[PDB]
Amino acid sequence: CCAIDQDFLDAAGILENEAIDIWNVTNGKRFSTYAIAAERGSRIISVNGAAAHCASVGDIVIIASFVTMPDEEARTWRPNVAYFEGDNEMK
Amino acid sequence: CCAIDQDFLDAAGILENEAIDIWNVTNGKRFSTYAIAAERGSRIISVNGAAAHCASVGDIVIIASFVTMPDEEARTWRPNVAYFEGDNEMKR
Amino acid sequence: CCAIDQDFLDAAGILENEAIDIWNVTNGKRFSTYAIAAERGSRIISVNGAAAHCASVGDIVIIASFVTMPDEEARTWRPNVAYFEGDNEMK
Amino acid sequence: CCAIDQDFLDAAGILENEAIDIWNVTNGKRFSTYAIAAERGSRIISVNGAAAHCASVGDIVIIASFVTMPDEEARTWRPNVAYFEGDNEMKR
Amino acid sequence: MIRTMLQGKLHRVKVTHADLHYEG
Amino acid sequence: PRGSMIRTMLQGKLHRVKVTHADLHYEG
Amino acid sequence: PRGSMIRTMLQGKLHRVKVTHADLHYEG
Amino acid sequence: MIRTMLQGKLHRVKVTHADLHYEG
Repeated sequence: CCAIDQDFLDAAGILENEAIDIWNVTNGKRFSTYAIAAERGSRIISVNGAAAHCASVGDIVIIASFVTMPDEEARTWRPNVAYFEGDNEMK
Repeated sequence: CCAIDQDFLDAAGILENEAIDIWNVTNGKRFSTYAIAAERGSRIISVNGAAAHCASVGDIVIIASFVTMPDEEARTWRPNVAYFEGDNEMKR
Repeated sequence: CCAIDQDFLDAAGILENEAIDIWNVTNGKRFSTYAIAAERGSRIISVNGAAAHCASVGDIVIIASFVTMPDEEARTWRPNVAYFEGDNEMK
Repeated sequence: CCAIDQDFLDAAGILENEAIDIWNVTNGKRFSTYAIAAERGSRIISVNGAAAHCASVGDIVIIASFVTMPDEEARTWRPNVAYFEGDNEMKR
Repeated sequence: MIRTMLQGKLHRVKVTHADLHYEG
Repeated sequence: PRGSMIRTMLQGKLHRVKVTHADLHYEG
Repeated sequence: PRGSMIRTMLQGKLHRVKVTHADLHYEG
Repeated sequence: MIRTMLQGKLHRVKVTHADLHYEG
């Protein structure tokens, strides 16, 4: 799975045990797994298990979750986006 | 993500922030991301971020969205298809 | 997309424009697209468009669709399976 | 598909004919298929058909199923996890 | 809770045609 | 009706559009 | 409530099970 | 008709750890 600082999960609306996509900007690999909470404040983005074959330490990734809803609601839907600088320092 | 001229999104019934599949006819790569709107009339198809590893300028792609519905509705459903030629000219 | 003899679609419960997975037994490639009807009786399994990069004529594939339903119904759910012999001759 | 000892399916809450993801820890391959039941007590994990190109006997894999639910339910949901060692012995 | 289940499949069909060219 | 089987269907597509820009460094 | 946003969640998993058989020719 | 929409994302985070070994 991918363990992720709870602060980051909070900002993006991503839940513990939620399906997530990880898109690796460094190597182009794309895969899906689920999220687990790493400690809050830790800045951790840890690719565990089989997923360790798809990313290395230092790789830049995008982590995303998706939800479903009816078309009428989807038309005005606004995703939760968190932006990062330096070493996983949330801006 | 993939930024797409809003006119194209309208024609295909695809929404901003909707999940999309991109199937690259040129190199055979297949990937899923989400749509964002580009300016109307720009005719932009911009593959951004990690997805730039899966497509290049000039590549011919198919961009699709999928919805769910009950069986009876599905059996009479007609998808919204926009066809393109030339300078991303939408065929009428 | 993948164009498929309407007789085959009928047997498997797969609809025109339905999402489908294609799993290539010959070369191991796995991809998702949607189904289109080929003529009834024709036996056609035609991999069109970008998908032509993932299968060649003569490859053996499995074509599947998936539906959602509540857990209570899913417990007794029975899929529609069609079996083939010789040259796409449905048994 | 992947044939799985029915005891294992029960422990993980996975149903016959349910969509599953298989993540191969040994070779890093990731694929999706569906589950079928093997005989209770067989301890079988059989990767069949096209999926045999993605796993071999001896490979260590994770087999997962996903469900959908509303947000409030999701925030208190506890997945059914079965842990294994040795001769596919389920850890109690 | 909503499950994703196999609806149906064609088991071991042969690809009869494959063309990059399709417009439809 | 409650518990109906739900299909995943092609909503719509852009058929054979050409990629005009491909930028690895997008910060949106 | 009608129109609620629906999540995809891990239902369950078999963690680190070993493949016992791998057969290309399965006719079920 | 039900749409699949981006719920949220972390944009350009760096992987800090990667271990094949995880039991959880």
